[PDB]
Amino acid sequence: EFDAIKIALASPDMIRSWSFGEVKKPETINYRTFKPERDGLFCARIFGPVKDYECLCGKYKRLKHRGVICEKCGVEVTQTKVRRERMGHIELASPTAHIWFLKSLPSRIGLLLDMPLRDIERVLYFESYVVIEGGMTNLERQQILTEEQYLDALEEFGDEFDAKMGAEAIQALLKSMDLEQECEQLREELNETNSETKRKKLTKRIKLLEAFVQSGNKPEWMILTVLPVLPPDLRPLVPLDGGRFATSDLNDLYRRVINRNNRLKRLLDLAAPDIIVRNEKRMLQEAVDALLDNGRRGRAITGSNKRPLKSLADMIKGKQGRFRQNLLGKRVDYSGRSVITVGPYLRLHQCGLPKKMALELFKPFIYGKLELRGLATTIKAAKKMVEREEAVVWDILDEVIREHPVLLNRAPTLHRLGIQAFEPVLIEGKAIQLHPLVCAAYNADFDGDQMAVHVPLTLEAQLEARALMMSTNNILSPANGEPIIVPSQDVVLGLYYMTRDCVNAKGEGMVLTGPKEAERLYRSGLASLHARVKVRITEYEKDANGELVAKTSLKDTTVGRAILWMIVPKGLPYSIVNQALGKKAISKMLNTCYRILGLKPTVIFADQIMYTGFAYAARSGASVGIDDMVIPEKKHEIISEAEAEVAEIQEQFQSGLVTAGERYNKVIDIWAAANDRVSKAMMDNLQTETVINRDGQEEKQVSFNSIYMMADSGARGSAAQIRQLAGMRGLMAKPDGSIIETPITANFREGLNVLQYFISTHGARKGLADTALKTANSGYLTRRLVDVAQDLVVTEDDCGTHEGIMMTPVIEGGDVKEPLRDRVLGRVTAEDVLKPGTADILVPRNTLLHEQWCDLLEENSVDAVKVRSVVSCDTDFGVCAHCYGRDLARGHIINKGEAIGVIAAQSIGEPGTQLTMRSSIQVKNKGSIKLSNVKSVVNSSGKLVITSRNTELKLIDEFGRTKESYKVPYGAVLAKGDGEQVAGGETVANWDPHTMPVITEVSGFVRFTDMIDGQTITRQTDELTGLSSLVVLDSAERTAGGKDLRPALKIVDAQGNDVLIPGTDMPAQYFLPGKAIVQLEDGVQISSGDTLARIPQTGGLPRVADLFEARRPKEPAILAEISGIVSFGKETKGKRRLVITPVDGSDPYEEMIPKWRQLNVFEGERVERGDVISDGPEAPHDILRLRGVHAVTRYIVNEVQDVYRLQGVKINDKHIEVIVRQMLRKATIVNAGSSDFLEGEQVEYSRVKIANRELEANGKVGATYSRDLLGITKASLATESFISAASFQETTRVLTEAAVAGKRDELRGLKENVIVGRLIPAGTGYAYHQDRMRRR
Amino acid sequence: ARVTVQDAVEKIGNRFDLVLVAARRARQMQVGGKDPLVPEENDKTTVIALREIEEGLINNQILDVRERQEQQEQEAAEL
Amino acid sequence: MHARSTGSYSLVTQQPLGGKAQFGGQRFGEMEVWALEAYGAAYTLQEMLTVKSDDVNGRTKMYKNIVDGNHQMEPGMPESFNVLLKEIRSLGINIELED
RNA sequence: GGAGAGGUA
Ligand SMILES: [Mg+2]
Ligand SMILES: [Zn+2]
Ligand SMILES: [Zn+2]
Repeated sequence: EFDAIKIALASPDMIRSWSFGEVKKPETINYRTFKPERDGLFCARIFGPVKDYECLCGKYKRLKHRGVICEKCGVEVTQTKVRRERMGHIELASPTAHIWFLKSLPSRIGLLLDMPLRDIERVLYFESYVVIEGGMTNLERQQILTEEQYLDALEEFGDEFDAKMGAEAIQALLKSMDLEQECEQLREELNETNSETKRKKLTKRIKLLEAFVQSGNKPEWMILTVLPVLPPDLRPLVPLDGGRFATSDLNDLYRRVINRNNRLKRLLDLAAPDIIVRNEKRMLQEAVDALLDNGRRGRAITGSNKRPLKSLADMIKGKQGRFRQNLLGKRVDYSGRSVITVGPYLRLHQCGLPKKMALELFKPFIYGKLELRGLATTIKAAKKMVEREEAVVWDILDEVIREHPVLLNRAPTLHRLGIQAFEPVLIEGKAIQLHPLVCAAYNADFDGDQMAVHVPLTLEAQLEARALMMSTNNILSPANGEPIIVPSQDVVLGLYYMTRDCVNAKGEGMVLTGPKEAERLYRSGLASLHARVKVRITEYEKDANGELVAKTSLKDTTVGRAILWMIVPKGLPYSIVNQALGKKAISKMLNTCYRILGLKPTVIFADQIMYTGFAYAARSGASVGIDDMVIPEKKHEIISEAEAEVAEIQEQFQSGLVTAGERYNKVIDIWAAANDRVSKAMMDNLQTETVINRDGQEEKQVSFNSIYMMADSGARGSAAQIRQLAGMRGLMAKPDGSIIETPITANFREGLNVLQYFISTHGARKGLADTALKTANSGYLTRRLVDVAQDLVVTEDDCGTHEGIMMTPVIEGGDVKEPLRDRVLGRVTAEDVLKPGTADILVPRNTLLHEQWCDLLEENSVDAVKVRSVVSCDTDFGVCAHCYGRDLARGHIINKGEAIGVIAAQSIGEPGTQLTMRSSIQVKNKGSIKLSNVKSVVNSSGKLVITSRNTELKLIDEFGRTKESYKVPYGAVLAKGDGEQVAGGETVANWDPHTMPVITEVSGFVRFTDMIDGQTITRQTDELTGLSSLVVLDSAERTAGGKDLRPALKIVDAQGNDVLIPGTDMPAQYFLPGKAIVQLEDGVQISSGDTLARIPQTGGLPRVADLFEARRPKEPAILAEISGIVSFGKETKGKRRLVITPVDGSDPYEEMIPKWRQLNVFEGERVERGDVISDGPEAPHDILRLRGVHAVTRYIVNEVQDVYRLQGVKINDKHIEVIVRQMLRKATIVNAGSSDFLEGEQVEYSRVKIANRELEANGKVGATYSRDLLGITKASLATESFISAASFQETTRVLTEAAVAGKRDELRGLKENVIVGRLIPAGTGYAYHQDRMRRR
Repeated sequence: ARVTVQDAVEKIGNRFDLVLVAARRARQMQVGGKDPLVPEENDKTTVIALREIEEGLINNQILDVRERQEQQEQEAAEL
Repeated sequence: MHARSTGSYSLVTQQPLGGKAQFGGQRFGEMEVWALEAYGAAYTLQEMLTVKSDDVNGRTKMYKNIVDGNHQMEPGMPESFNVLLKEIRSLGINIELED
């Protein structure tokens, strides 16, 4: 029906139009006869009848009289639903101001009338007069006055000038203004004189003004004159049932304001003294303010318990507001709640269900089936029958359940898998059984976690469940292709124990004719479950085109492995079942099985895996005993030695030979060494303890100690826990982060003494508190994240572009942190790659890089690839399929319609809980050395000294693919040149990390040019040694005498003329800065590359929070704003000044630099844009504006993925790239051209992108935009749809602005569609929604 | 019994329109007085429609053809 | 262990009550809405937050349909949205639906 | 119906 929503102001006329009467009495209810009052706050004649088709006086009480009114009550005989839709109005004796439009921050009234808010508040609160016109006299349009000022002004100038005080005066001012005329005047004024801050102020004011005329709103409407009132039913008066009623504070606010209004009415009738009416008007204004929004004034109001009342402005804000409480999340019928148990006998696609809950839920279906069977020819008898659950009803239930899925949910549902469909199976219990494998997906322990049950009613819901949410359809995490049904902890133990081998077990060396014989032998007990035996088997290899070629062989394995092989499906290599089968092995096995034989074989194989694992784990009887905690024998000796070692250091400090801090550090170091030794010793003594005769004399093997089996298998616990159990549990850190010198030397097999346990308790409490706060914050983070990227849906197939990004394997100075093969897996190419047979088209330019092509790349050792990203897709209000890539939830390209944004947000947000809250180059491989960004010279020793900063060293292998990479520090000596051969362990470079030299380039004399002792330099000759030394002073250190001169040293020669820079015609002179200590002399030879002088020198979840929020850093390492030569200007005006000058372009750009910044460059250097001028963090906004988009996005993804992988969590880059695309969704105009956009306008990037695009089809020139980046919390607010923002936080701010703008929402986003409850244009509903869109 | 939908998705490689076409068929079957094309085994209508989709004898195109044909028959049945 | 098929109804907003003390129903929370959005599931979400909870006439006729063995629904509009609309209009804001 | 206190995952 309706399509759009419109919002604007309301004139008092319109308010009356809505109204169905006027309220006049603050009385509500008689408390003796519970009918309402005559025309009180509740009333029938105004609102409507209380009972359906019932006159209040009951003169007529039947539907026959529908339409008529009573003559005793004037009440309309009709339904009582009218009592939920009728609105009354209140005639306010005096004008009053609307609180929102006053303290909006910015205040629309304030800046509109252009008065400081303080003055306005003074006027409105009856403490300062203000002239309306004040013409024909000394006064101006809107001069203010105090009280004495006002009386004096009227005394001296008792002429017609008028100065009022309050809402009436404000209303007169507003209504007495011409908008468009002021608009013209203000635009002319802002034309120039002056764009310093008046630029911003005038632009904003003109924006508001042109907005006003653009809407059909009149400014004076901000001043309330008639007050609407809510329908009575929406503020119902619930009885407390003790003969009294509840509070219902809204009604108290209403009665209070009514009392003020009537009191003022009386006083005005009586023409009381002006002081009294002024006080009462102030009181009424305050009451109105409280009603609209209590608390924004300096003092809220409370009835009892000192708790502020609930204003209308409170019914919307916060979690309890309607949006987030009843309008976005709701309670729902047809639901259940219970505890959960395992019941491992279930299939993966079904779950247990109690009889009682099942019977309760499906009651309507039961009624329908009973009536169809005819056993109950009514609903009441049927209800009776089900109420007493005759035996028949149970088979009916079984019939109804036959193929009806249901939904299971766990409370903290982070990611998509947190809720899933299942088929039900009835059970005579009261606990929901649950197939154990899904527990990992639900992250659901059985320590008493509860689950909730829902049922899909309509047919389409059932089909959606079966075809999308069935458990068997969700096996790969969307975050990454990794499976998500890993045999978690017990089955894995069983399997690992199965696929082991004792050196000499019962029934060894014999031969078998197939796994069935192995099973029979083991069941008869004639052989141990794991002993080496040769057995014949048959592999099935489908290398042919979908043709399973069988091939037999006689392998040699252990009986347990052979028995296990019976389960695996046809097409797999037997080698996959020939190892110890750790957890990783099982996961990889499942992954490969799915990748080869599709879906169904994989799931059935998993079920059999689980069954067998449980059976044989139970058979194993692997228990834990105290004897298993084997303490290493040498531990005591090691500890004693370490203690004796500590003693000598303590002695050395006693004599004072050593300081305290070094004592502390060495103590810690030796303690760590001893602890490591103990750990290693116990681990060795444990893992290989088993020594067994082999039927020869003796041997050894891996151990069967239950603890080690559990640990190595990966079922539970890393090495750290077992170390604590057996070995000393290391050092503990005290609250402030310090580490206690004395470690805990006791393990848990032994008992800790008091103090040790005390310290450990401290640590554990720290951990627990951190966990609590971490989850608390992570919830908020993810809530923010999803809000900003909920509108994005793939809606196209191909946008038809060629831009992309060069995906390359990540290097961190060290090895490959992640090979290229996994960064590009499953993303279409932009431009075809050419093999290193260059001119060899290896792949097409628009093919999907599935596994085989990745293998092709790997065997061809490709370095970097142009891949189509999502940040550049040319689709408007969406993204074409190719720009995205594969689904990553199933092996094929993404479908058309998917809501990728939401799943990406969920994938990013879910893992947050696991995070934490609070010299020389030594190459190590033989290969070719290569160097990039090389601006270097040869020094006196023949080695190579660099003079560029971003110089980078690569070690490439013989084939030619890069293998290692390292950052070259500035001014580092290098043994080699470029393109040499290095040996493993060959130190290739060295440098000083401490001080900064004044390295030169060429040999010759050095002359102290423009250096006079007294005002430029000081003769601070070294006294310890006696060599010549003179120090150039800083600006502050130098006296005023030598400020104008610029000390420098120009390379000279014997003849005395200046030497020339190599290559360029400019003369060579190093400008010595302040505090330039020079030990050289005048006219003295120095060789190439020599220091002429010397000058001295978080990662937690909040890191991600800030980075996505795009908050600026503490110390922003300034960058090269543009290219060109650098120079200085007026100095020490609190800071230095710098000016850049292009070779030819203009050069108005200068900057003011804090004195603390150690600029590495000098004025004599021409520098290109982007180059670091200071050192430290970097601001993304400048990165964008100076290096386009592909730079900022790459930086962001690198940073975030670094943080994530540091903790060991796998996430695909697409989910981040989509976020970035949303982040940078805006733009700002630089030049309209033939467009129609004002200059400073910030406009949606899409609108301009299509406007210019179509204008060029005409002979018109578009505009010149410039993209922009915003924190998510800002971008989510600067969205076309205002409802989406309103459901988000700070409803008042967005809503007031939108109402003033008179915005008009069209509802094509998701969240809003949810609000109004219609099919989402995302999933299945996408087809219908697009179809309906096409219908118009 | 029905445990997977992989074959149906193979017949219709989108996984969304599958739901809609199956729903329309099952709606014809349940409230509309129609009959199945596969021998049912005491199974509900949704699974039956899904199996029909699986065997490929019913897809969106054939459904459009059938609805148009029966519409023409009804328009020819009024006389 | 608790269940509810169809019980009472909150007064100001027409939704199922909460808590075991009353015969209330569960709360389909916001995160679960997100999760359903993540799947392609659209119909089920729409029904769950339109006819199973809020729209009076929708659920009445749905009850009749279910009794009559005809699984179909008529969405209509949530009442709580009208509640929000009236509440906003109580302020000086004139808000409404277009054509 | 709303407040406050406590408690579970
Ligand atoms: Mg638990
Ligand atoms: Zn009457
Ligand atoms: Zn694209």
